[PDB]
Amino acid sequence: RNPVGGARVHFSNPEDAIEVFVDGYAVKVPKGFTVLQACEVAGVDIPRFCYHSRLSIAGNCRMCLVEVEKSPKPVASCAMPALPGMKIKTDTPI
Amino acid sequence: MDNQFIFKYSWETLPKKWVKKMERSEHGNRFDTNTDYLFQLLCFLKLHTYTRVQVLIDICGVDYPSRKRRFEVVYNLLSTRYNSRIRVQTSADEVTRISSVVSLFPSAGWWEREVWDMFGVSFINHPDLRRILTDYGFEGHPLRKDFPLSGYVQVRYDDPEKRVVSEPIEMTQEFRYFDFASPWE
Amino acid sequence: RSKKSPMELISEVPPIKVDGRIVACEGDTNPALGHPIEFICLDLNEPAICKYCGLRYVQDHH
Amino acid sequence: AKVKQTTGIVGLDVVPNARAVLIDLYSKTLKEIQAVPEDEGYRKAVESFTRQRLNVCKEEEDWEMIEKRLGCGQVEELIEEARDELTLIGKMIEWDPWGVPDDYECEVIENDAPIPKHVPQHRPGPLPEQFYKTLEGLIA
Amino acid sequence: NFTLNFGPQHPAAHGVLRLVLEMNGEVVERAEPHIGLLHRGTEKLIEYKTYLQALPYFDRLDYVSMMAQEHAYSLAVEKLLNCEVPLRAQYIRVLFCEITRILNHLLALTTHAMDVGALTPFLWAFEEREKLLEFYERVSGARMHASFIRPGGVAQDLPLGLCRDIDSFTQQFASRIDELEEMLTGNRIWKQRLVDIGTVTAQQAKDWGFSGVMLRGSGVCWDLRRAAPYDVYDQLDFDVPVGTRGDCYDRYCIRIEEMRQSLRIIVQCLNQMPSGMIKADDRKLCPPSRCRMKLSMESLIHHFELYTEGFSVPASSTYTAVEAPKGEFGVFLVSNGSNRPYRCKIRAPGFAHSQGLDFMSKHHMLADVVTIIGTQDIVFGEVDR
Amino acid sequence: KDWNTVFERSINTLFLTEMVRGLSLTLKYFFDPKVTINYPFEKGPLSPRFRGEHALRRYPTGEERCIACKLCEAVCPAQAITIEAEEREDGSRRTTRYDIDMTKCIYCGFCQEACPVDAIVEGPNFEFATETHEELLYDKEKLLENGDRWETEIAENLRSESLYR
Amino acid sequence: KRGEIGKVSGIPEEHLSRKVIIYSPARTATQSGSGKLGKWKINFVSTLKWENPLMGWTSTGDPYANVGD
Amino acid sequence: NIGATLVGVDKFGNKYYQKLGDTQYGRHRWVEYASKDRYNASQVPAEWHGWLHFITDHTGDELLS
Amino acid sequence: IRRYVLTKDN
Amino acid sequence: IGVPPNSANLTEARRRVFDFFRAACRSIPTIMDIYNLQDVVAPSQLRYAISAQIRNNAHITDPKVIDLLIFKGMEELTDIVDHAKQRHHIIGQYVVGGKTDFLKNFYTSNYF
Ligand SMILES: CCCCCCCCCCCC(=O)SCCNC(=O)CCNC(=O)[C@H](O)C(C)(C)COP(=O)(O)O
Ligand code: SF4
Ligand code: SF4
Ligand code: FES
Ligand SMILES: [Zn+2]
Repeated sequence: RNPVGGARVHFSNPEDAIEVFVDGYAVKVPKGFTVLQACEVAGVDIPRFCYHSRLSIAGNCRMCLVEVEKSPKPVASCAMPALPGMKIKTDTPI
Repeated sequence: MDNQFIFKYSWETLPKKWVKKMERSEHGNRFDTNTDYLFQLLCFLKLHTYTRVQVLIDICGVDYPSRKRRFEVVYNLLSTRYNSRIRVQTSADEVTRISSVVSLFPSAGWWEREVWDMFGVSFINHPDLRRILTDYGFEGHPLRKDFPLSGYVQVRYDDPEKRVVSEPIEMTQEFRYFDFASPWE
Repeated sequence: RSKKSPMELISEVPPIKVDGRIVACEGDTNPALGHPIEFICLDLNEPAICKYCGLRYVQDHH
Repeated sequence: AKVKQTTGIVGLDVVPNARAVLIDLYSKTLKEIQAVPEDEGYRKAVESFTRQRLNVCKEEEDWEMIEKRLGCGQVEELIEEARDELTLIGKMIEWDPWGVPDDYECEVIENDAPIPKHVPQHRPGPLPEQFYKTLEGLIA
Repeated sequence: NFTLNFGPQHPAAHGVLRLVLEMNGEVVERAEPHIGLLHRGTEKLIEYKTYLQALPYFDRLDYVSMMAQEHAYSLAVEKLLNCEVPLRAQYIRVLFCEITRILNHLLALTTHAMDVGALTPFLWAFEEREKLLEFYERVSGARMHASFIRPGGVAQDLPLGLCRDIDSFTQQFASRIDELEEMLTGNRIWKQRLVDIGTVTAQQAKDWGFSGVMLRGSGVCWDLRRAAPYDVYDQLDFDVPVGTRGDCYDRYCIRIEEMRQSLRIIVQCLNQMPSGMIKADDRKLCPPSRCRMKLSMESLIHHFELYTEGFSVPASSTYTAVEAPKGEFGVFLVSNGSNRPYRCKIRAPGFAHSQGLDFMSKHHMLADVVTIIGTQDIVFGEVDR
Repeated sequence: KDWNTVFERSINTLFLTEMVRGLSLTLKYFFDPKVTINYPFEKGPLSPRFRGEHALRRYPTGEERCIACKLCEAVCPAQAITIEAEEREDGSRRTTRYDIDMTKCIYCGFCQEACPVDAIVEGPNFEFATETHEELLYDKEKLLENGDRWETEIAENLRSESLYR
Repeated sequence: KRGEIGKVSGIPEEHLSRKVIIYSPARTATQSGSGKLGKWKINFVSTLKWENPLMGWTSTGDPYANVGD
Repeated sequence: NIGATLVGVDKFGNKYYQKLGDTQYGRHRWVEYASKDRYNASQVPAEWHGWLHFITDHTGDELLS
Repeated sequence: IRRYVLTKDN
Repeated sequence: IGVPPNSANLTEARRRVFDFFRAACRSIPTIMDIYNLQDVVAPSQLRYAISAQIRNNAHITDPKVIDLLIFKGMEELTDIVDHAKQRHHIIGQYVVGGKTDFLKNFYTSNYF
């Protein structure tokens, strides 16, 4: 699959590249990317109102909330950093 | 009788080299075959006892400019005896001639002429393949995606020439295309 | 009085006195026959204009 | 017991003898399906339903009983099916499509999107038992 | 033999009919109909319109049977959308489809009789035609091109007195049919001008793609309302008339019986019509109430999006056919996932019937060609889109 | 068959007994009330939902209801509406040009049911045949005149379908 | 260019010598969605339009006014 | 205009008549135009147009108020 | 969608 | 009668081109009588017109494209043989027919 909008991910080095499961699909992203950006790499486009790629992150609108296995409450994907082995869920009822 | 039975029976009985794509769903059981096996497939499906398809509902073309084989020809079929419908599709570009089925279904002549008129697909062994719908001397095939909606020529009466003449088109108000597509689709 | 344009006709209707800080304008006595509901904040000195009707609302006391 | 007065269909005429024409057509179909390869799906189905219909036409003399047991149209709609099957067998023999290619591949799409109940859907009644018996014969 | 031309420009026979007849003596040896005089590019114009915007195009296809085409288009859209229709809307759609069938049958029978030469039944039938067009003019705002049946449910609800007035109509339509039948059925001239004219066998009807009265006149009991039932047609009791000889007289008798059965279905629909809402509750596909759009934010958003972009049909393709008064009317709708149809073929029953005029008329008198043309109930709005 | 049946059906063949039965029906309809109407004097029945000549409505204060949202122009299946808009002197969103092609109009009522402010309506008028083509190119002034001339009937009709729309 | 399909298509020879631009339209700046991306379009550069001197409507004489859009 | 009731009078002088129907109707809502110079075929105001075409049961004098 | 692809499978 | 099967080589395409050209040549006398072209055009100017059309479409090397061109030409010939097309149409198509081009185009309009 291809990133949303043909976005180009620049890997500075192949060593620093974590792996996440956006919807059961293996995605390789650099250390520092957020859950929203990792979803953008995996072709999934998360709703957003307050997040702009050219502006600082401010999780106000709470519209990009997703599900994470090791989380009791939904996380703001725009501000949550991506961790290795993290399983994101976007289309779930939560 | 039903989509669940026809699918399995045609999977077993039909020769394998004819059909190359079989969809079984509620929208319709389709068969996709090469253009050189279409006539054989329809003759088989018209004469077999458990697949007595004796009515050809219509023949239509679909234009896909992004494909190598641009045009998709669809044969909607009906079996009155078993109360079932079968759809058979092939693919052809602008310069290949596909086999005609007027021999099996006599009604296929007018839909084949309409397909040739609208898309430019020619049929082998058609008794008379001439345009059926467009005006006499019409140039171009309107139902193609690259054909402009209003066409290329316009018709008006010329008083000095004392006849109805054809002129290049010139709209007093152009067609306004409204782009309603959403980025969140 | 066809010489009066609708702008001049709507500029002659005196503003409606409202006691509260906010008023809801529907455009007609029967809600279903007017325009979509419009809530207008009366926290200024000039009369507040409805963006559908053109009617002006001004706060009554303060 | 009496001869059929009318078939109820324009163009289709009552055949005074239907147990004598159907038996011959089924015998010809069974004798001419031999040239098709044994392990082909067409031959098994054609040699199954033709065998049953031939037998059924053999036991019972009257056409009413034949119509009842087969339960699939009139005998005048069975004679035309037998003749069409003979024609199809001939066309299969001359075309010879039995050769399975080495590079053959087929995409079997299975869509399950539901459709509403009020939408027109073709819902036939259950088929006669041979339409299934031939099916398990083909699967096996 | 010489070459003959019937172009009747006057609508005393269709209006855009163009037959090129090869006559040996008084017989005709071949009939070649030249179509395309009413080809307005409807199929291509559909691809440039929204699914809602393309609905009125189907009113003008078979302009004697308006509701039949809208019903088929709506059913195709619902099939591609998996949209459930409320029971009251289904009953209304069936009721108006049967009213449309009665209207089409009346116009066909009496326009055919006028071509033969019977002037009286034409106006007698158009009186009842006016009475039924009144019912169309009440529920919608148009006498003929009523965009009433819509993909979600139906456009809007019924006025108060419609059921009572339709019942009053049905109290006397039986006697109207009886008088029209008394004018023509027993008459010896009418029998002599139709009996053994235009005979078609069942095999010919199946091969040439005949449907409806053309197919059922040959003995084939094939009704799409009983073979592939839609809406609430499986909850209503009605018979399917079947011919015996296939001539033009059987077609006329079946056209009488079908209209009587449509009266029966109308009565049942009136008696059994339930209460409830007339559209799908999924407002993502149907317009909100005018009181809700002016009071709720989400209703206003839905109204705006529906009346600018419309709904988007998921990428698929299907063929849906209904039992139009002429025969089997089918719509082959292809969707690419956008708000506009990618392709929409209209399968007109009149196309396959006018194609078969060549073999029905062969070795017939010249004066029998008009009867052969009129018994098929052909309108050229659908023949050439 | 029976001699009686042969005699009975031979008499009916010769005495034209199935044509007298049609003559009697036609004659009985001769002495009957007519159903034709004097069109100039009496008009045929209509419905409050009737879709006739278009009209642009205005508020009772004298302000036009049209807010230049162009929602009727986007739904028009015939592309018969052209709207030009700008900010008025008061800052209100109003139309400068609002013209409808009555030669493209198909009188479907989509514009009437898409207007969120009930500005554009199809009045009960159906007698507006013109002698010239460009008299059928209605503009904002013509539509507003239609709305002012048919205001009471349009208001009564819109009141009638308040219970349905 | 092997414009044989252009010759057997029916397009007039005048319109077969047009110069077109093949491009992929980009995302609009007023929306953050990226749904209308990845599709390629042919721009015929159809700019020859004027104003109707009766009602102000936009007139054109170019058949490829909106085909590519 | 015989055995009929005059419903009301118009500003142009047009007179509106009504007759009672039982089962088939006919000549129950018509106008006697005050002019005879070809009558222009369209002289009914908006308040009387609805009553004439059976759109509304209000006469037109009541529609004014 | 279950778009599995068949093969000669010897 | 039926549409011929698609060709397999350029020789068959050339043979069909020659056959169609001969058919058009035999069709010349009929047009001179159906339309009053007697005192209008010489019987060889039309022949040269068809020859010129064939020659200016003679750079095609695809047999399928040649077959489609022949089919379209045959359809046009059959239409002209019938009274379908108007008289001036064939006369409008089938008749054989100073500073700089750029400067004249510049004086005409900005859109070349
Ligand atoms: C009134 C009559 C109505 C109809 C008139 C006709 C209207 C349509 C005219 C046909 C239009 C076409 O392009 S149809 C004909 C188009 N087909 C070709 O041009 C084949 C490619 N040409 C060659 O191979 C050679 O140059 C060749 C010229 C054969 C000879 O040269 P040699 O042998 O040395 O090789
Ligand atoms: S009635 Fe229909 S066609 Fe006419 S302007 Fe309104 S939307 Fe357009
Ligand atoms: S008439 Fe209504 S829908 Fe049309 S622009 Fe004006 S307010 Fe909008
Ligand atoms: S985009 Fe607003 S919370 Fe993340
Ligand atoms: Zn307001």
